Amino acid sequence: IAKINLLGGQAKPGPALASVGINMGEFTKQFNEKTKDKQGEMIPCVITAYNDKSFDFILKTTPVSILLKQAAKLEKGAKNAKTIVGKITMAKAKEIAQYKLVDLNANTVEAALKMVLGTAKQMGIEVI
Amino acid sequence: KIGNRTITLDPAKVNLNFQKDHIAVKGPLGQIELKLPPNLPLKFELKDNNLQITRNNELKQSKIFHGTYNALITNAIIGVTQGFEKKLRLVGVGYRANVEGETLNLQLGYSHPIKEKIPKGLTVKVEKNTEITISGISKELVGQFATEVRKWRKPEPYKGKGVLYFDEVIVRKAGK
Amino acid sequence: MKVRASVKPICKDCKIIKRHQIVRVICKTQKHKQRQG
Amino acid sequence: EVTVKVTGYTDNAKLAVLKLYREIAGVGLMEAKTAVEKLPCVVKQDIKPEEAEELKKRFVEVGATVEIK
Amino acid sequence: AKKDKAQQVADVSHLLSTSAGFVIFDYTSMSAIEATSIRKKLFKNGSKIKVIKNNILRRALKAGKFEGIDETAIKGKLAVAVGVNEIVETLKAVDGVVKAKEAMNFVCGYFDNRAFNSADLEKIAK
Amino acid sequence: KTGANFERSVQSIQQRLGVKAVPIQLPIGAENDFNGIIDLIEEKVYFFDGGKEEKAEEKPIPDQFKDQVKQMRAHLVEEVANFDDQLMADYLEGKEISIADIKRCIRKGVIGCQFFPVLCGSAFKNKGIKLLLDAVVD
RNA sequence: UACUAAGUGGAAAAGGAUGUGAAAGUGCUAAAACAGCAAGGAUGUUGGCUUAGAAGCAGCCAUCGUUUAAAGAGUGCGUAA
Repeated sequence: IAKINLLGGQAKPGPALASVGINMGEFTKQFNEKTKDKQGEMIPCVITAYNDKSFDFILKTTPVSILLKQAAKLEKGAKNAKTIVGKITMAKAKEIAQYKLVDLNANTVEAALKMVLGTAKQMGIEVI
Repeated sequence: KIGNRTITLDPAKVNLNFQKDHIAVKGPLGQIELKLPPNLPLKFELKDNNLQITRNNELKQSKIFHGTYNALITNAIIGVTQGFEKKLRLVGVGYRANVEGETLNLQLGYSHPIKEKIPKGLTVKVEKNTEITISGISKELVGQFATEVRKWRKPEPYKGKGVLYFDEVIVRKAGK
Repeated sequence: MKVRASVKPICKDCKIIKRHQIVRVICKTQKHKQRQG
Repeated sequence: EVTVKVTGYTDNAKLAVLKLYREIAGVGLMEAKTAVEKLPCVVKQDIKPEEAEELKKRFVEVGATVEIK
Repeated sequence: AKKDKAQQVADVSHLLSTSAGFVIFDYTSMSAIEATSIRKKLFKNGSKIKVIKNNILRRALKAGKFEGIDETAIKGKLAVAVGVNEIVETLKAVDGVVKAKEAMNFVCGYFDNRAFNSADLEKIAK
Repeated sequence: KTGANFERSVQSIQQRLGVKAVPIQLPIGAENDFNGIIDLIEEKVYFFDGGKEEKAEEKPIPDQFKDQVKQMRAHLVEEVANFDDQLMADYLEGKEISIADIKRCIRKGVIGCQFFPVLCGSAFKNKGIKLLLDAVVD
């Protein structure tokens, strides 16, 4: 199998969803509708075995450290915490917290906020 | 340590005679005598449906030997109870295997017929002309047989063509 | 292996042993296998 | 699940049922040749009722006493 | 030394005695994925799931108004499924964790102490 | 040579191409001793003449190989039966497809690319060129 | 009596040696740790920059959040990611 950091629209590139046992386009048509509500930054995608692969496909929450960079209005910051240049706003912070709450091993929103700030120190943003 | 461990004994299926020179495990597959040093100072306490062997003498050799012979007695008991089997996969397009009676023949790039010595006491089978199956009732003989088989043509470090143990991690160098 | 005069465990598997009274290092890293330590 | 059964042949009309089986099942000469030669042959397995009745109409338009079981 | 194990035996004994629904079961290992999933089901419920020392669980069930001398001291990964707050929520968590695995061997403990059933326990739990 | 086979031929002709090469020739000798051919349209043939070949030493279909040739004959007539469906009917009534019809159907299957015969031969003991040319003419 | 299995005696150097027995300080376990294994050993995360997706792991780092018995952007392997 293979987990990919796939796109939100087309999923054509990558020899990991094209041939794991399933045909590309007949799942791509599902990808355009199951992920059209999960667009934005590159969203994770996990493949599994139904028979070998045709169903049972769900998307994990987006890796919010480059979506967190986009919350800082950024694509490249640094490799370590640096001077403050962006700020994840109230609505963005709360929706990211509730977004990660189910992906994480955590139970509380405060653990989500600790999560978001914990990867926030790789580009140099403070998660409020 | 396995000195702390205990060996579950089968005193009715495999008679375990603790002759220090030749520990005799006698089961349905005959009787194999592990040749240990004559009159070992080590004591091999054989209880009923239980075994425990310790270092009666206190030395590095005896400290080695207690665990050595604990594992050895385990191997001997299970080998004379069911037997030991080793599978060798001669994965090659020009390398083949065969058995004539109890002679294991190899087919190399050689134009030379190849045979293979056995630490006898084992049966070697090649039903499909590519796999070698060694059955035996002594682990040392089986292992030496496998070593003597693999020293004919080990799989090439560059391509997996040779007599693997089916899990032999071949070192990979580059020449192309 | 190659003849040396001092064995150094430059690999984690470099077991300093004595085969036929020849002191060598046996290890997975065949590059580091030597002799006569 | 229902499977199509090409058991009978209206006036022994295996004539075209070879050809239709070949074109619709994507099988070689072997499969149709050895299957629709005999009555109890399992031409298809685990097919949905819609595709089963499509096979029904095809097999009867080329001529065969076909059953759905 | 063994004194440390002794007071922490006592601590887990109090922990098992105070709780009413404490249904601990070994099931051929408990996964960190399983712990994650079951604790998400327990979100906010400050109760924990773990596998811990056999002696301490032994005397915890022994001192938890039950018997655990060898019932929950053997068989590898002895999962500790205890509950906090509402007895209802405890029972629901126990039933959910039983349904988490393929077919779980009811090992030790019970809801409200002193087990009389093993199949009705899964029925009371749900 | 050391490493050749017949199953290798019919499997490589498929994994490389996949054209359903129907083996009308069964090589007597398949690894480093190819000196004979077992034919379906013709009879079995050996080759006593290494190097330069002039004679196709044909041999009949004996009791030890009647079933060996018969299984592949059924193999071939099960394809040939689909063409000229009167052959299919004949297979209902158990009549083996005539060799002339087999030859015409193989001619159609090579000029129409339906199925081709995969013959066998050698080039270092130089065996298997007689029936090669025979099938080429056929 | 403590030691040796090198005949060390009865040759030996820089250097190197998970050298033998014994012994001085440092821990748990005795309830059964530790070792191998039954096995859980996870999670954001393909975090980004370069490198194509090297992005658990061509390489760098903030490596912090969390479920916990345990966890590491992983001991690493496998890797196109």
